Amino acid sequence: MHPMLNIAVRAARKAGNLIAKNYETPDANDFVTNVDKAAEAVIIDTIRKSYPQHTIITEESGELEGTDQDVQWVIDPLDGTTNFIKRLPHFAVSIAVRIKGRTEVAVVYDPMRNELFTATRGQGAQLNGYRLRGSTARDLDGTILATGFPFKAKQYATTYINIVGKLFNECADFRRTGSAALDLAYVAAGRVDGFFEIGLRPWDFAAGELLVREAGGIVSDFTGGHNYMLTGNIVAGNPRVVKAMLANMRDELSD
Amino acid sequence: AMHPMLNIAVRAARKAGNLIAKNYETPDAVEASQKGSNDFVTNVDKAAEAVIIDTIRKSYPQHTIITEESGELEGTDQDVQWVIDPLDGTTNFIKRLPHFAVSIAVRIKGRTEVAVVYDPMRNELFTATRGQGAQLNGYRLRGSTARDLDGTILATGFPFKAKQYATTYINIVGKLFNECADFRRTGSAALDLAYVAAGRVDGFFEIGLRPWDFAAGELLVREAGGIVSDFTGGHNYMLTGNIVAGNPRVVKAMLANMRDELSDALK
Amino acid sequence: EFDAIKIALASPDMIRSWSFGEVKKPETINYRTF
Ligand SMILES: [Mg+2]
Ligand SMILES: [Mg+2]
Repeated sequence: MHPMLNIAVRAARKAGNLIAKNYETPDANDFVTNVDKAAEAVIIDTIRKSYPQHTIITEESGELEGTDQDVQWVIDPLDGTTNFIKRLPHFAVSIAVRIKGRTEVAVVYDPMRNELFTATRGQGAQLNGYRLRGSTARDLDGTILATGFPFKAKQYATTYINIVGKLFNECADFRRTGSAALDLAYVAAGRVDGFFEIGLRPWDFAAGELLVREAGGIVSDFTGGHNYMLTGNIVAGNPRVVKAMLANMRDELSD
Repeated sequence: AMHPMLNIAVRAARKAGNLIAKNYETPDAVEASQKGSNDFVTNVDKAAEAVIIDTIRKSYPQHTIITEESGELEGTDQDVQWVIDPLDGTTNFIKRLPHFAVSIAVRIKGRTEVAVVYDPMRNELFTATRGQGAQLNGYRLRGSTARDLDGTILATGFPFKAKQYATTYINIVGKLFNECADFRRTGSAALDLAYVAAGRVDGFFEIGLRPWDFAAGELLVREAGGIVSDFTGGHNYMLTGNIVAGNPRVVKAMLANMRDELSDALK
Repeated sequence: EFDAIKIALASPDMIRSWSFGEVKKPETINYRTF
């Protein structure tokens, strides 16, 4: 399980170097698609150096299939592109190594803050040399919830709003960064207790769900099942906050 | 050259930021010490405050200082005030989330004269002085170029200390979410204002802010081409803790959008 | 692009927003060095 993660972090580092080195140029969505494509190119071409047969799933061209269909590689060289558009330095590359339909390795890497969270079954979730723990919460008092708004699917918003409302009457505060993968990485390092999102897509949160799970946490769809892999209505965290949040959010189900 | 008070303030901010960063890597020493309704004041806040005050007293033993902790320490020359937040978003620090900043502003005769905010993690230093403008590590700051509500990113803070208005706020939130593009919720009004100055957010609004938090950002956005106002265009914000700011056209659109949803308590 | 020309007074806030600083001294150019 070492060499897979080895190639993973290699491609991650090269992609982050490219993204940052480019980010040092001025401007005031052409450029972001340009750099997204260039990062994907460097990523995949560095990949084909080893196992040019695993099936890559990007976020743009569906599933770039391969001849060794035992391993899928979920890729997003940029998440929450809005950030890189508007100069806000919060974005990370997300690589996920999945097998047989489930995921085994995951690496999220923020170039700006130079953070790098690795995760794999059993061997845990590390931050450049840290046995992560998740948060320590057991309730929804003095807690933080990394939220997310449907900036493409505003129809839920209303009931979503209701959730927010009720959540605000229960929790302590909210966050919003736009990089769902970074929200997941933050709940992995316990930087924020609970995470939830309405209608996400596997290419982004594939690595992040593996992160939060490996860090002693658990994920779920809005209705407690596991159709999140196809529905992306994520709710994740350590079981304590997950219960404390689901108990109050399920009663407003609309998906 | 450079503005003198600005220079001494940025020295103070550098020292304070270095202290905060140095303590950020030992979460076993900084504990959670709550003050009000989820406004922690850890000992590290006290240490940074003392460091800043000491560094100032060297060059102005006579200037009255204001601080959320020590209230108002009078000085023999109280025509000029030093407003400080040694830490903004104490919650973001206790969760060890690496997004916070120290804020130092100097008012002269009531009108804010200079302001600085410092994020040690990303190592970003938003400086601003009236009559010279705003700088981010050497780059001028002209805010967002937005002129509508579409594609606009709105930074905001929630009244998680004045939750009575929650519904109201949430109400307007919904309204906003019908026109804007996306929200941002970072947890430090100073840094949010700074981002407004850097155009990294197309605008900002908040309810229930202490007078010692926007004083370091309102001048920032002002000399950053943006504008601030209360929820109605007046100037009672300095007392209502209700701020709305951004580039002028976006501020106009936001005010015209919010004026209806507004609960008449804030008016 | 546009299709109309809006026009109205400007608040001092607006004017200051247009500004890039506050000129203080009337003097224009050094003569010993232009
Ligand atoms: Mg992406
Ligand atoms: Mg403070």
